[PDB]
Amino acid sequence: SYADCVCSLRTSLAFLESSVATLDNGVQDFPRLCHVLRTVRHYELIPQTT
Amino acid sequence: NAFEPAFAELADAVADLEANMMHFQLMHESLARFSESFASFLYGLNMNAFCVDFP
Repeated sequence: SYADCVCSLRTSLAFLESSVATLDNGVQDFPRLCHVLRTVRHYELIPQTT
Repeated sequence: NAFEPAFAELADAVADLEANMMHFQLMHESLARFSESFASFLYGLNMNAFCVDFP
């Protein structure tokens, strides 16, 4: 029982580590653009012609 | 009396002119619609930029 538990749980954590690792390699650039667009977000619109 | 085939040639020339002029009219209308779409497109683009000009 415990053998299956440790092996399977270890594999689970390993794949979770893989998940987060690839996510680091593929999402780490977002905060830059997030800060950028947060600075760009100042929007207000009143159509003078309408 | 003197320019019978000459006027026949003129009839042919004006027919060709009618063809080319119809193509001009049509194609100019096509370009007018094209230009109007792109004009209103970039117009509204400028309007958005004119209203909320980013940093």
